[PDB]
Amino acid sequence: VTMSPESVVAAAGGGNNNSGYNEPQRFALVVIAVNHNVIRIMNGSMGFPI
Amino acid sequence: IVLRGPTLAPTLDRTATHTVTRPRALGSFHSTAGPAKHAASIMAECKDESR
Repeated sequence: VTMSPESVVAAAGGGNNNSGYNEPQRFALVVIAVNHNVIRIMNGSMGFPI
Repeated sequence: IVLRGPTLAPTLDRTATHTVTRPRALGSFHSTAGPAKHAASIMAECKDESR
């Protein structure tokens, strides 16, 4: 991923009042994935074969 | 492409099914018995001084 000039200029402080980036800013990256699986129901019990 | 030992999850069996809870065994150790007995007292039918 590539950042932006707005992000790099807002990372530091210097913003005036009611600007949001008055204090130095920090960012974090989060990744979510969705996957398929098979659930087996038999003999009154459940579990993943794989 | 990556090759590795496939992950196999064991299944079947049964957990927490039809609780019975009957492990008790009767029996204990204490005194045996008591050897006590009594008679029917003593009767007395005598008078008139029959020698």
